[PDB]
Amino acid sequence: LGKDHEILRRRIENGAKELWFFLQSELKKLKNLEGNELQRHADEFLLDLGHHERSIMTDLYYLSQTDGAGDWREKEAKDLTELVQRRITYLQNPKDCSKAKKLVCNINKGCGYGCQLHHVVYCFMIAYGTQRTLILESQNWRYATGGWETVFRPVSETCTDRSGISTGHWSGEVKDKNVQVVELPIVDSLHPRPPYLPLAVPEDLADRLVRVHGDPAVWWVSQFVKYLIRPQPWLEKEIEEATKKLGFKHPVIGVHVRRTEAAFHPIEEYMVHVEEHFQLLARRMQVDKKRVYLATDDPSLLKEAKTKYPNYEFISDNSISWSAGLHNRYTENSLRGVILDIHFLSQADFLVCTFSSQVCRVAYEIMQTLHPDASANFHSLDDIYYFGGQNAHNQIAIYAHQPRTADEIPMEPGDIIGVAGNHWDGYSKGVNRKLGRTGLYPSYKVREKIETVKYPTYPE
Amino acid sequence: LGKDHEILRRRIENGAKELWFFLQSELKKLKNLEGNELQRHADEFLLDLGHHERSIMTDLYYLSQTDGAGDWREKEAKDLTELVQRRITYLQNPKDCSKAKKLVCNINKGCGYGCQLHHVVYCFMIAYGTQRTLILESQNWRYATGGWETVFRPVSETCTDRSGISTGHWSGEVKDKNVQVVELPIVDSLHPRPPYLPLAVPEDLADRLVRVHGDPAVWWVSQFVKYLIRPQPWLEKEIEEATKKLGFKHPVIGVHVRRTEAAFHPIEEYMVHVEEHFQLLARRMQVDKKRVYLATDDPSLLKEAKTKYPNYEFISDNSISWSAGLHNRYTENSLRGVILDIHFLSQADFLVCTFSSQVCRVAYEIMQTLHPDASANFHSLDDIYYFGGQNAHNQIAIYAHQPRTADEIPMEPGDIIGVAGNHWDGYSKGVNRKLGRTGLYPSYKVREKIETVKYPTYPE
Repeated sequence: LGKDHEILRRRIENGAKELWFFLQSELKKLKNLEGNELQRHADEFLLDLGHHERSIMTDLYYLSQTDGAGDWREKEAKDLTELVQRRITYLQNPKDCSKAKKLVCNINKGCGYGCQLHHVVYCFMIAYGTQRTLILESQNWRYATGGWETVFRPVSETCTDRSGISTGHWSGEVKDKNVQVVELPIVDSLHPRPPYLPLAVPEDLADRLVRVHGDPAVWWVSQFVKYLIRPQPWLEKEIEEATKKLGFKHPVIGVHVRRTEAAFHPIEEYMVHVEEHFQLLARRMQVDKKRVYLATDDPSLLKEAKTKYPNYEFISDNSISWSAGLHNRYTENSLRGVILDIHFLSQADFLVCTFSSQVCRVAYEIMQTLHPDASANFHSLDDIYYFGGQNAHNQIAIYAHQPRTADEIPMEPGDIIGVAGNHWDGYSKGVNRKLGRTGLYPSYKVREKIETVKYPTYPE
Repeated sequence: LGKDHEILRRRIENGAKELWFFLQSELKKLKNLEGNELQRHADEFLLDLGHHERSIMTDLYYLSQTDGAGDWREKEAKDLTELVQRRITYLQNPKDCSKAKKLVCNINKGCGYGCQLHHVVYCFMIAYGTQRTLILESQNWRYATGGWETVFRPVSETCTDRSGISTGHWSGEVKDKNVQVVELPIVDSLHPRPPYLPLAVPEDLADRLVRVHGDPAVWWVSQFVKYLIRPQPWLEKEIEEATKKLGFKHPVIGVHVRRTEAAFHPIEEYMVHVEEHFQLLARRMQVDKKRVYLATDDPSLLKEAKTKYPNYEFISDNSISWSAGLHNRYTENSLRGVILDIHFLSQADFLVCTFSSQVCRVAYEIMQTLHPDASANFHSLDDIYYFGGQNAHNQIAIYAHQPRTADEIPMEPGDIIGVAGNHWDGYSKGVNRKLGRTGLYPSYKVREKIETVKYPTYPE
């Protein structure tokens, strides 16, 4: 047992006791207060709780690193990656291309860059699940006409061709048992659905993942994003100098505002969490200058942000073409900015965005491959992580709830709870499957139900 | 790295995030509320926070046991005990009694049972520190006239005699270098003070202790209480049947009310913490019937308690003499009840009392020898643990404080803070030694400064 581990463990425990004492004390003061006075007292109270909880989180952070835990987690994540990539790399590059089981994916889905990327990932997952080499059809692609491989490595080194002895539309793995080249439609209408969809995870990989990762579901998706998104050497060198040119430097927080009464929306709502996290980082390292990478479809916002937060240094893709003239010929450059935004977002120490946005989900999924466990490394102003087309996202009720209003669901330990969302206010919304009722419950009383599937193992 | 360890660690971390979300949310609701309505909302809020923090504490508890941590802690505590006791046992029983370095302690100090017991412990600590066999003078002892050894084992098996070639009053270890039998006065006036006092701890034992124990200071004191308090076989058998007769059965909470505007005092104030802990225990085991051992100098209270808390089963030393008539001749039986109260208190799963009370401090010190780490296993309505005559109890400021009123002290990380007390409300009172100022600070912003002394090691 580690010295620091036990010190940290008790300081966490005593930090929460102290918090709880301070809580009931100052809460009993608030009961005897009147408008004006009650205001000042509640904000000071909040101020003070802020720092207090930050001290608990900081201890939890230190605890996650002590007996070489940090190093172990790093070697173990690095490990599972090298593993899953080898497996992918294997499947992708067979010897006899002409005779190899294939699954065919078409890129040009009627939707934005992130949306298409996920469609490939989705084809990719099912390929891997079904033991077929992914073949990627990217001809006349809105972003780079000239093919996917004008921007990123080919998805194969030894089998990029569509051909084969027979060719069906997807009709179920067992039925296509014997079709050498299956053609896969978009998820939206896929009408024998295969088990290989999010948010499940390979049965053979689960123990290891749960041990290393806050959300194996996203970690799994991120393996396919990882393989795909390998850059052509020109893309690499453009990234490096945009890094230089824009000044992008750690520590940085990614903010992504997807635009055109209401509020999960105005800039302040984003910057609330940026400040909180920056405060938190300041407990464990010196923050020289507070850095944000702002990604928006709105040029008016970067001027406003700089005004409202003169504390903060904002950094943005302002670039009006690639670094070398040559390259604007490769890409129809709404794509330049999207590649760079996603890059720099995924690269940041923390990410504040709106998960209902494809782009932000890509940034987060990439992020997962940049650290041992960056599952908790975001704040989204609406959705929890999801993947378009996933099977139902289910939770397990861990403690009893008795509703205090009828807008809330009851539950019992064990209850399967279909979660629609978290409200970032102590409450989540979802369905009590046992009861066929939908309402609020407190987010703490429930626990993530991890889904697994018997994927092919590929022993090489 | 353990599977459960990492699950628990993240659930602790996510439990506090959820708490913090719920906090700022419901706190912003409270700002817009008016008397009547504001009341109901604050109490429901408190109700709900209660359970929420209990879920965090319960996880911390489970975390303290996972990768065999519980077993390890148990073997390691058991170990240090066997060690320190061997060392004590050695020193206490030399071969040549007539020629052995001795230190002489007189029991009949002008104060109650606990008070005298600590005086012995104090002589005992200094004996051990100075490499002298403790000789205990207990002739005409208010509690058992006939000697200490009428109730407890002799403090030695082979050297109970006062004699020797020379005999001084304590005058400093280096000066008494050569006096074979030193005579030690009460602490209150001890005028070359030796390093061997609470709340310091043996330098050779510290790493191990901090690893295993929430408060090595009390653990250390408890080693001497342990050796002392070994019972004569008759005492043992009386305890066993009083256990039977009174129904004393786990789980039980010790409550001790030392009596004869104000309130750290009425029974409700005690039972608030009893309920809270019972609630907490109910998260990790089934509570059949909620059991309290009430120890009071007030016979009117046991009737009242039973009335006010019909939920609870109360258990008390009602006995009007020992089990076997014979034994009332051994002891002047204000002592029967004190031995039993202390016993049953020290034996409980949790202890609510008033630390300004000698008896309760003995119960707590004994408790430390009944489990791997029961340092956090109490709630005192006034003092923190102390030992009468200890050197100054010092803390180290761990985070910055800027005072919001002038009744509060500022501090900087590093500041040595002489702690007078904790107010059990998020705040502690003490002195900023750097600043020679005394006021309140938040209990979380500071950290226990562990004191160590180069004790004799006794390699046997």
